[PDB]
Amino acid sequence: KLKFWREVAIDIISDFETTIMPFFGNPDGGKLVKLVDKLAEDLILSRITELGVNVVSEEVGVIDNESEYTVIVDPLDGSYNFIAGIPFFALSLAVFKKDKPIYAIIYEPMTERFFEGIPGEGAFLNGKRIKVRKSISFYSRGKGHEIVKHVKRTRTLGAIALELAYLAMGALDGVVDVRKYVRPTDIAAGTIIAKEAGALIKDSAGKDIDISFNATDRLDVIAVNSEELLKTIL
Repeated sequence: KLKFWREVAIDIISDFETTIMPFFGNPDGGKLVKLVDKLAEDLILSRITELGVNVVSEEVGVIDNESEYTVIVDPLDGSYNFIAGIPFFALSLAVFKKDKPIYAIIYEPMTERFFEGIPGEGAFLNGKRIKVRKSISFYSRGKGHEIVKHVKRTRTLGAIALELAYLAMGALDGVVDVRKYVRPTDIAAGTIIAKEAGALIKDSAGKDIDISFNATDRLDVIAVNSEELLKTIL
């Protein structure tokens, strides 16, 4: 049931609103152990592990329960932003039945936005169908900038899970990250939601991105609006 996973997500969101939101903009959440990430991780795991599913997460690697279901957890996407008081951050969950994704969510606390990625139903924001529109996020340690000089404007918001959700919403045309920094724990839910809304998510090369069940893989995203745009970038 989706009904089951939706309910678990709402419970986590609710918990995050009361327990982690107090720490928005607080410098003490940046104490090394990063503290507010650990607090967020603990909150989610204390609910999720009870269900006896496998979990993958940057702080705990893979927890194997020989379970049919796998939950990829990003407890706080946009960690630096959250601590600094910059309003770009999200919680995310991607739920797999074996190797097929069945449910993904991104919740954006500052806007109260509930993004849903439901295979064989498409992408939703607060219940209402969303789809990419007919301007890009750009991350690069050096590469591109044949890109900069070739698009109307760029954004670099510091929460890549969230930027992908903006694409699925039609706030952006594309998300382009050509460092090899991003983990599947970052991009999983955002890929599912964007793909389900019409995004084309490929890699540095040009072949489709595949979501590994680890917290170690280091990736490139080229998630985009259209064939024309994709070609342009490649």
